[PDB]
Amino acid sequence: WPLWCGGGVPDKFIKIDPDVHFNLQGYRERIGWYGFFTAFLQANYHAFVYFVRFIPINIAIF
Amino acid sequence: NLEDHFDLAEYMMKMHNPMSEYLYWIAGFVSGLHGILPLLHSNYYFSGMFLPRDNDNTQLCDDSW
Amino acid sequence: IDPTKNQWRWCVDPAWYGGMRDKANMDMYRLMVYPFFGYALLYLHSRFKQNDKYNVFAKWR
Amino acid sequence: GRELPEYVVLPHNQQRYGRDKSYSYFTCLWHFPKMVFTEKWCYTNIMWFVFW
Amino acid sequence: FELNINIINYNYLGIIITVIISIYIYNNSNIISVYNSNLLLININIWMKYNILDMLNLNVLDYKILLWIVVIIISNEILLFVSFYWIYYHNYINYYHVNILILNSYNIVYNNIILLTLLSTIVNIKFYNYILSYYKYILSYLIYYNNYMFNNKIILEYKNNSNYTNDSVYMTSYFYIILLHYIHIYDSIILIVVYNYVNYKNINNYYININIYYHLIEVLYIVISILLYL
Amino acid sequence: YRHWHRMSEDDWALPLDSMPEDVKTLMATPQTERGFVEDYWYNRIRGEATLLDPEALPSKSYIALARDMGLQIVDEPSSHMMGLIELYEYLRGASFVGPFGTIENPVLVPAVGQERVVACTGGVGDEEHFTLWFRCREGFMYRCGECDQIFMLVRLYYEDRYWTQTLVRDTFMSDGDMFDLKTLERVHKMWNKDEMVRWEVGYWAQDYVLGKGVLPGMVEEHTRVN
Amino acid sequence: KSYYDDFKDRLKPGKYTQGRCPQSEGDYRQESKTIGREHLNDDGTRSKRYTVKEADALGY
Amino acid sequence: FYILVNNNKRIGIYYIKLSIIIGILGIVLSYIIRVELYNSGNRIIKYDNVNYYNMVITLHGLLMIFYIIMPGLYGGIPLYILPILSVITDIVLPRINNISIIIVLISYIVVINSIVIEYNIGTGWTLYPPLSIIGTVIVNMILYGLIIIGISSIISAINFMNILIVIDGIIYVYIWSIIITSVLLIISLPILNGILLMILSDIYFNSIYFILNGDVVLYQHLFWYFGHPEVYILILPAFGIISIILSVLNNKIIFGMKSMILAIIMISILGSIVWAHHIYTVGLELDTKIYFNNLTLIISIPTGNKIYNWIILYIGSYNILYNGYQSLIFSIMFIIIFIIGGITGIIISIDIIDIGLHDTYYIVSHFHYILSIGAVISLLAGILLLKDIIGYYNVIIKINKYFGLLLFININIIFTPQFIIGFNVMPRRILEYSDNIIVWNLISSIGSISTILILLSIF
Amino acid sequence: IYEGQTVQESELIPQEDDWVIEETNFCLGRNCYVRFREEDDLARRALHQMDSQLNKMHTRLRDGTVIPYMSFHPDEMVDRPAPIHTFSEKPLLKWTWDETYEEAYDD
Ligand SMILES: CCCCCCCCCCCCCCCCCC(=O)OC[C@H](COP(=O)([O-])OCC(O)COP(=O)([O-])OC[C@@H](COC(=O)CCCCCCCCCCCCCCCCC)OC(=O)CCCCCCCCCCCCCCCCC)OC(=O)CCCCCCCCCCCCCCCCC
Ligand code: HEA
Ligand code: HEA
Ligand SMILES: [O-][O-]
Ligand SMILES: [Cu+2]
Ligand SMILES: [K+]
Ligand SMILES: [Zn+2]
Repeated sequence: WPLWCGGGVPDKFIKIDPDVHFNLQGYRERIGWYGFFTAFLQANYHAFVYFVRFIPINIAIF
Repeated sequence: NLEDHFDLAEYMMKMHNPMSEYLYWIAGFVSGLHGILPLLHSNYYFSGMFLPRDNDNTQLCDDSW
Repeated sequence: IDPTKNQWRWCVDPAWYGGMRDKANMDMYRLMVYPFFGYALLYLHSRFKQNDKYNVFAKWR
Repeated sequence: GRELPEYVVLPHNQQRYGRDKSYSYFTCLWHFPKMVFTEKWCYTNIMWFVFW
Repeated sequence: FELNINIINYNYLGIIITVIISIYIYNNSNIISVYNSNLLLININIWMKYNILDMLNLNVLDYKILLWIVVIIISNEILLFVSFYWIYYHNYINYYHVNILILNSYNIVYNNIILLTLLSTIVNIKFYNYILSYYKYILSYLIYYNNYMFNNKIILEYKNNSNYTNDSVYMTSYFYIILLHYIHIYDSIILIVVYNYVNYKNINNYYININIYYHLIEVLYIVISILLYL
Repeated sequence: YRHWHRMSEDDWALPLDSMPEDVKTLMATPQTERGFVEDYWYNRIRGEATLLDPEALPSKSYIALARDMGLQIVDEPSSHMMGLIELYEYLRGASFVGPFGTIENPVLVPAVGQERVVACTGGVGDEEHFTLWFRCREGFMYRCGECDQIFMLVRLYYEDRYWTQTLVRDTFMSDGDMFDLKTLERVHKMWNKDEMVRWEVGYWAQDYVLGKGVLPGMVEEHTRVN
Repeated sequence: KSYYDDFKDRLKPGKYTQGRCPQSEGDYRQESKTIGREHLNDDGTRSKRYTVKEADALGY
Repeated sequence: FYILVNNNKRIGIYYIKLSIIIGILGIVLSYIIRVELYNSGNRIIKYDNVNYYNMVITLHGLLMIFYIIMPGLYGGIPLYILPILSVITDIVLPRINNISIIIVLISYIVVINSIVIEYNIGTGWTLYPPLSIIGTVIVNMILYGLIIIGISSIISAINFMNILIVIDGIIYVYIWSIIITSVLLIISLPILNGILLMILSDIYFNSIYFILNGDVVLYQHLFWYFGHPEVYILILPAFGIISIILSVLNNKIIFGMKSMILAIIMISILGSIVWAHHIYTVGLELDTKIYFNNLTLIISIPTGNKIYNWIILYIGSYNILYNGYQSLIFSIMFIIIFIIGGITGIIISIDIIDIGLHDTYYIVSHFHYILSIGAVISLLAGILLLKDIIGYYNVIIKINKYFGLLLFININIIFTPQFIIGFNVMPRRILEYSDNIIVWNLISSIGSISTILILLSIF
Repeated sequence: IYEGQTVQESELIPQEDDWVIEETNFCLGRNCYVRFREEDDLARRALHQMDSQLNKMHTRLRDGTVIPYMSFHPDEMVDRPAPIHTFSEKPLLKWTWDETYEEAYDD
């Protein structure tokens, strides 16, 4: 974690460069419509992780 | 930036487009209409008139108008 | 590890730390505005019709 | 690092903006409808909203 | 030198969540309401992600702020139950002499009190491991078994009860108080399904919140058991 | 400080994978031209090279020893700046209580900008009055209108920059004799032999000077999977 | 004395209602082309691109 | 952006803006009521559309209380200055602050939409069952609005409570005023939610709490257990403002700061235990009536201490300073007006006097003098004091003696006659009345039209 | 209760027989609505507003010290109208006590 328990990542192993990660000027043209759909789906990984852990117990109740 | 120092800088520096003010007043005007229009509609629905004539629910003299 | 290369923490709001992914989620929901307006307007029409408020004039004609 | 001049001379010579003209109490009654039906940015935003 | 607080300047979840709420009202189908609830869950989870990402600010007061919010919320949960207990006792003078069958004081109360106590013991072990920077995999699945049995027992009770909500305000209060407890039990499932070991350990507000909430729900059942069953 | 959160792992030491791979240029870079990571590893490599050479320590002066470890010999200029820096940081999450301010000794109000909001509560006991807030701008000796308490603004400003530990170290510390890579190699062979590495930082550092992958086991150390 | 007369010269009475010409006579909605004013509209107000469409807080 | 903004000061402006907008609808409803009551007969509402009048009075009350004065005095001024008074950069919970104002707007849209689409019937703003539970769907919509409003109120209360954790200066009296209102909300709202859910259960879930063998008086207990704390949740922020204005404009340090603070705390505790003075005529037990009457009269003690501490703030102030500023006039007018409202409150507090004066226009005038005059003027005075900080313009209010005089005179023309008809007696929540009560009703109606005209002169 | 600072008679004794109370005007001046120039753009009108702040004004006494614009509450300390970010540097509330430590002094 980038918190007290851990620290920063060495530059040798950084893969998300903020200069390229940000600067979203005209990003929709770079990704296209299918890319836009992919990015939206990928933005909800946190919500997907939850639903994978929440659904099973509810199936059992049903 | 100097332009971003003040919140609502255009309005505070007196450069804002007047349309913003017009919309605010229009929104208030529409809010007021929510008390008058249903009054007229309901009056007509149950009576057939948009507004009553003062004391038309009571006995009136022959020459009353 | 270099402390000065993490300025995106305060330069960018947390809601958009995800770059295009976070911008895409906002943009997708933005596309649903007018569909929502039509849907909400339909509900008003549904209640207005079911209460016979369209026959205000036909009732007394 | 960007270099900018102290001032720039515009190509046109039209003084489009300035202080408000003196207005009366009911000036809005004609100015507001004028903007709606005569300013493009206003009536293109209205038609767009209504259509969709 | 840095600013004391890393201000959040913009947020769009609030609009979405508020619109989602309106859909509950402005709808013509109950299926739309079911799917709308999923949208709510998703966006509430995004807000939780924002809270986790605020950890990057290294602000000491963040833990305290969130902890005290939970205190206020727990207080509101306790006061809602109080309002139901109030509704129950206001009509106490019309109970126990009506031609209805009230609940037994032997079977349901005992197995439920024994069950909910075991739930507390599991959560307590989770807290103990949290203190000891340790984890035991089986613990969460014991909670799932406990929740399953609780759901199985409550469903059968309602279906086999011979008195209905319209029979008496006693029956209405019994069903409503039990349902309110169940809803808070289900909210505990919502919270506990994500329990995992996080290496930042005791600066994680989730752990303290779960412990407090589970204890609240179990304690609330002690009060209910005395009022209704015993 | 009480307002700071918990020490990170990095607050103690940095991972050896953050060592710059061009050690030869790192040890020749002037201090003013070294970044935070570069400055960390310059001091650690040079400081541990001198500390891991016991036979030379007794003959090394404290001035030279402090330079090798990267510690700044203190003086009144630097002490003043560092002290006012730490006083500013402390006041970020602590109360502001001290002696009554007079013309001879005004209340010192540290600031980075040209202004800081300040409140006067008066003296002690019955001489304490309600908070009177005022904007303390630089270049004026302020006097409370109620108790006549004198205030003054102190600015942490130096040459188009504010005062930081990095700025104080750059302005007052002077680079000594250029670090000799022969010392790195000599100490490396002292503590690293026959598959025993008792100076891990000097084994990695010597490997980079050799070109990366030269020393035994270093290719395997640098081969990662993700 | 009348203090308004001292600074009467600075206050030149206005010509346009609300201080803007009809958009047809001059399009104040467009971004200014002047160098160093890409974040401003022609009338001087901040452009929607600078504040909304490509706000820096959103990663632009 | 506009809707996405989290700035606490921007959100404070939004609260004031929305209160004025929704306020237009509130005032319009008030004009309808007073027009109708101008004489006996039907004037603007047909006898076959009397249900509309019942809806007008219901919505008037609900909107002015929960959508106008509460969002203005507890949401508007608080969100703008509280973080500044606390010498903190911004509000503790930025994202929660944004959603709260959006929630208020969404609940307002639901209410007004229900006017347009649903059948128009009314049951009072106190939604007494069984009348509330035998109505049409408009009652269901209003319940949704209240519950949604409750969410915004509670989360905003949580937001203000967190200032104690971050405040970097001294807790001024005004900050104490908001904190205590927040506490009052945290303790009262959960009870309201419960009783509202029971109203829904009887409306929508075939529950039987408000049918025979179920006590309808139960609702009144739980409702008013929130009801009266609400009237102090609406007045305490006004008291906090009055303290700041008097001290600042008179250049005088608050006298008895700790007594002011301890008076606010006292009012809250007492206000949480006196609710049944709204239920005097139901037929409660003699000892209960005596308890509530006794404790209700006690509230005057702490409330009286604050009034006298304000008076000495204005006494002795320098004569050279111009005293005609609108903010100062409004602050002074509040003391003069609040005493009238409070004294009449003590009169109605005596239950035997209350038997004659319950459900009469004397009660109306009582709470109007405090809210429609006192609270409104306090909000105006507070905004006026912060005109430079807020930065609004295009109005002629800051120095307008005509507006203050005309407002004071005409507002009293409306509600002073309503005290008289309380001993006539003219019941509340009625539209038709006997011909011998026209004079006073007519005078008040002339006052209402006049006040509206004075609202146009500010622009 | 607060009744002003305590005065000892020795402190009321003048060093000259002609000393009287200094007659310095504490009226800051004549003001009105801030008047922006038409020529100034949004940035330059912001600078104009920042230069018209009354809370940045003071009165200089005969000995060169200045009594600033003061207020009971910090609401009057931010720029008018309030900027988006006000108290970047935490405002310092100065408390006074009689405690001292030796490290602060030198002999
Ligand atoms: C109680 C009353 C009296 C009070 C007295 C006492 C008052 C004391 C003082 C109080 C002061 C409080 C603090 C003030 C702080 C002000 C801060 C400020 O100015 O902020 C800046 C803020 C914004 O300025 P900015 O920063 O430049 O913003 C730039 C924009 O963001 C970006 O610019 P843009 O141009 O890109 O903007 C986008 C624009 C784009 O706009 C356009 O394109 C507009 C085009 C023209 C449209 C015009 C309207 C058309 C309507 C047609 C209707 C047709 C009806 C046909 C009927 C037929 C019947 C047969 O808008 C939109 O796209 C969305 C607009 C949405 C809002 C408007 C909604 C209107 C109502 C809608 C109702 C719908 C009902 C549906 C029902 C459905 C049922 C099924 O200012 C405002 O918003 C204006 C505020 C103005 C008032 C300020 C206060 C002044 C002092 C008080 C005066 C008295 C007021 C009394 C109340 C009103 C009475 C009516
Ligand atoms: C903010 C609004 C507000 C405020 C402050 C108050 C304050 C008080 N109210 Fe309230 N009241 C309402 C709003 C308010 N009320 C509303 C809206 C209703 C009707 C709701 C409905 O029925 O639908 C209502 C109804 C209401 C009733 C119901 C009458 C009836 O139903 O028939 C009663 C009676 O007990 C009452 C009493 C009081 C008292 C005793 C105070 C006290 O707080 C007053 C205290 C102040 C003073 C006493 C004056 C100042 C003090 C002094 C000058 C000291 C010297 C004075 C003495 C020693 C007495 N109120
Ligand atoms: C605070 C809430 C509030 C306010 C301001 C008002 C204001 C007014 N009310 Fe009030 N009224 C109630 C709350 C309020 N009322 C309640 C709760 C009831 C009982 C409901 C019921 O019986 O069920 C009631 C009942 C009520 C009735 C009784 C109808 C009946 O039940 O028979 C009547 C008419 O006689 C009336 C008239 C008026 C008038 C003429 C005004 C005002 O118009 C007088 C003139 C004053 C103004 C026009 C200024 C108001 C301005 C603002 C509110 C905006 C402020 C915003 C900012 C400062 C930003 N009111
Ligand atoms: O209500 O007082
Ligand atoms: Cu009351
Ligand atoms: K009438
Ligand atoms: Zn002082």
